[PDB]
Amino acid sequence: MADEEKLPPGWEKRMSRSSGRVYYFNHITNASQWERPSGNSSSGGKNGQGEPARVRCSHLLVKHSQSRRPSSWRQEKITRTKEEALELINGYIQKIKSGEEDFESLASQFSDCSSAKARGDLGAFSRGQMQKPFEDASFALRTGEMSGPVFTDSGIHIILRTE
Repeated sequence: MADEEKLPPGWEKRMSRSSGRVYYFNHITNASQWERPSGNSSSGGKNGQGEPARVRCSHLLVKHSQSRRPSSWRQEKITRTKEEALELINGYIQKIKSGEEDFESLASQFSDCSSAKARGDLGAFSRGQMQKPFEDASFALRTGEMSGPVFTDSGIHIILRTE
């Protein structure tokens, strides 16, 4: 939302490897900011629906050889790319849809990598705080209505509304 990849060429959104801070940092002046250049904007949010304050969201994340520096944990080798990745999640739904293996166990058994630390999950999704087109997932379904493969972020992924 006017603060990620929809800004003018100059500041650009950046991160600080040390804490949970965030800034763009000028390229000419070399000055640090507090995110959001506000060089040409102000408002532009809202939608027009129930307007959910917040709802615990969860994802699996497949990850391929298209992202930045491929690294998992149980297999430091990803050459399947986003071409043959539609043959793992598609069938995985039949495993969670039956509740036989459940998403809980299947979470601490694969998940992805980083999110596969807290029992395959993240936490409460408030105001998004993540891929705009992704966060809209947990806010575009009912509590439990897990969405299949979503084309966004960096490949194919899934988002379920875990309340």
